[PDB]
Amino acid sequence: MQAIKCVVVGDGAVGKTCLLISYTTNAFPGEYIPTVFDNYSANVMVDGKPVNLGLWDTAGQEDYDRLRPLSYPQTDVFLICFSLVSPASFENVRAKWYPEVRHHCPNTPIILVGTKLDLRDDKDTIEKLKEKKLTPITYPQGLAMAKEIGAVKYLECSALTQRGLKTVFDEAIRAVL
Amino acid sequence: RKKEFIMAELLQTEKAYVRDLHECLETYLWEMTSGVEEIPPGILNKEHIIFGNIQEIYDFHNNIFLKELEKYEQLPEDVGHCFVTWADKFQMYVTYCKNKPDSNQLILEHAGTFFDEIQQRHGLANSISSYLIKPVQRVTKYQLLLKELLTCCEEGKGELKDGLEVMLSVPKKANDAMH
Ligand SMILES: Cc1cc(NC(=O)Nc2cnn(Cc3cn4ccccc4n3)c2)no1
Repeated sequence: MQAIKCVVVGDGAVGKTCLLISYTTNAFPGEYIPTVFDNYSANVMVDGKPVNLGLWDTAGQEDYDRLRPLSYPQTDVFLICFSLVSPASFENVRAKWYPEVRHHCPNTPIILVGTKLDLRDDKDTIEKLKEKKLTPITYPQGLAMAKEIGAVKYLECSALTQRGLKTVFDEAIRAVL
Repeated sequence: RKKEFIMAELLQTEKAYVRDLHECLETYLWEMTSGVEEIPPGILNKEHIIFGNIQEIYDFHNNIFLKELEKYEQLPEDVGHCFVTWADKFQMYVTYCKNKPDSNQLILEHAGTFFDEIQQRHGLANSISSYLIKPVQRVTKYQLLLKELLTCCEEGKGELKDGLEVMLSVPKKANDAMH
């Protein structure tokens, strides 16, 4: 039965660990956000065909440019992530994540994922951004970034509300089948 | 409360890391050193390259580090000192990281499905590759847990600063040692 290795990359501000925990437990962790998500596998069925989905976190490796690629070989699909309310994380898709993923894994599918969808319409978040002369990342910006990096899909989700969350991992599997 | 959640996670994930390395050594490694199964000429007597110094890393965590972390369970604000005390032991992650590419190519180019057969036979969710990335994950994770304790410990909290310093230095030294 088809085994799938999916690596999750992107800035600390994406909330990679929170994304993966909220997906696998079907719940925002809420009380306390764990820092540790250990390599995970589960059977999910997608378009009928059952599948063994493997999820690796990379939180903690954001500053270790030579250690990060130790996770990259034999990946089936990458999630390249940015936070919809961090413009720096979005630019880093282009400056940092795409270059090294493409360098190590030329022919591996990328899903572009915008996280923290629930914060894009949050007054306090919006104002905190306005005070730095920034706005949240909007849908067309992610579409444009997706095209620029060859991403097979651009998808937006909240770990908090679960909006679009299950779709991210469905589409990661469909990018492989 | 938050410093207690972080300490609990530190300990629970330390226990899991020890169980993980133990499983890797007593399945994937034991099958190579055992003499119970036929070893691809590609990898014969190259367990040194495949597993690097993971035995020595496991011995540190299993003999020393988990027992000493446990003694700091009720002293989360002091746990940075645990990392200062044992700083020299963490140097073996430099050796481990340096070797890991050679490990991965050897398994790719020369192992065929030896380890996949072992995985299936033992019924393991994790591949040899999943197990062998774990030391790289663990050694970059301690600094995240110490940063979390810093957001919620008084300033009787240079017993975190120095610990974090060490646990930033080790992964940077390991990073800087790669080709
Ligand atoms: C990976 C991921 C997370 C996510 N959405 C969230 O985490 N959303 C969210 C909303 N409330 N909280 C707690 C909290 C308090 N806060 C104050 C200011 C700004 C942010 C903030 N978060 C969390 N979507 O994807």
